[PDB]
Amino acid sequence: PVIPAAALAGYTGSGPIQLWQFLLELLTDKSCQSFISWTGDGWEFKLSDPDEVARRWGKRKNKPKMNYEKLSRGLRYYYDKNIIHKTAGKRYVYRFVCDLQSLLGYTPEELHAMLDVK
Amino acid sequence: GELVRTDSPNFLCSVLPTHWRCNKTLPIAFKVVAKGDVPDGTLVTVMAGNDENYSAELRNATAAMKNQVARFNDLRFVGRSGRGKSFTLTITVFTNPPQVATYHRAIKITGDGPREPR
Amino acid sequence: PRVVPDQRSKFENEEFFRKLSRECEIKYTGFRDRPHEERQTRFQNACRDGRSEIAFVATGTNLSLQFFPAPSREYVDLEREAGKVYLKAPMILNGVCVIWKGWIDLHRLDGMGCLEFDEERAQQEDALAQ
DNA sequence: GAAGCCACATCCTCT
DNA sequence: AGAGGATGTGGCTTC
Repeated sequence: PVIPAAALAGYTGSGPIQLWQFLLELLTDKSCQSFISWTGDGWEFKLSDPDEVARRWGKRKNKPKMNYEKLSRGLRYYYDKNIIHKTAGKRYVYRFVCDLQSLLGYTPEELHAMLDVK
Repeated sequence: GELVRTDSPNFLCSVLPTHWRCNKTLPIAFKVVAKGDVPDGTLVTVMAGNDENYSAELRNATAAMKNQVARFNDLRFVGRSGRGKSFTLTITVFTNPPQVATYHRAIKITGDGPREPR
Repeated sequence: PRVVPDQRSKFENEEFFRKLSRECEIKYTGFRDRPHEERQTRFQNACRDGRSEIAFVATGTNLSLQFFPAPSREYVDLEREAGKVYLKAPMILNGVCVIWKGWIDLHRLDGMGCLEFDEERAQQEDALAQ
């Protein structure tokens, strides 16, 4: 947990945590790097193991039936709200389009270095 | 044919739910029927609003008159009417001059719409 | 029955009209889900065509306006006070021949307006019914 | 507590 | 693989 991802993203314990804030929480946890990580290109990340992310998402949401199929539908709902977009052509690769730099307080390069993303 | 009187002595319209979910197709296709005589092809448009929403967002609020009947194919209400409050329909039959028939407290639109208590 | 017999009274009595007679606040309802820039070019260009969507904010009663009698410098005016538009258009509202009069700021896309009975057209129409 | 508002969770049709 | 429509579900806030 390099930095308080969900915290700086607006999450305040009040009510359920949102999917994008959850994914951010995973992308800032050096340990969750095997199934989800930054591609090194801005705020673009890729789920190297969709099923593992879904499982944890389900677990954090108490929705055991949850699978990547359902999770991706949550991401697609972000397209219009301009929070996360899809990288056309790259399988399981998405990108935050909101102002993460303001929320997190760090720039992509900085967070990558901090998270030692190769 | 379950029609209802409108605010105009020359027009009638089908029955609308008292409460309904926004962007949700209606249970029965909306219709506008002219008492007098209206030339086929005449356009008919619907609009809504009230003190909380001066102009609700609608979908497919246009129809053509045929045999004194204007069939609105999948008219949807997107704008919300407010807690407890209702919308005021404004039907407009484009003749020369154009005729307009209102219908106050026509329908209430909300996020969830009809829903059993928890 | 394109109109109601008590055309004159129906307007001088019923609340629906009385509250719309005063200089009520009006506003452009068109394309409310688009950049203000667009709503401006759309509203004006449409006015030059003799039509526009205006609603009485207070009561929330919307209306589709047709700026013509029965291009029209007389009704859709764009002179008086550069930047404004003093539109005008008749119509049969709830069996009551009336006329719409108001103005809108070519930038703010709103303004004031009102209604008023139509002696002449009411008469004519009242004749067609006999 | 009802009645709103949200962010999904589920299921599915189509490309 | 992935876009997006339809509709229900549980957390929370406002009336």
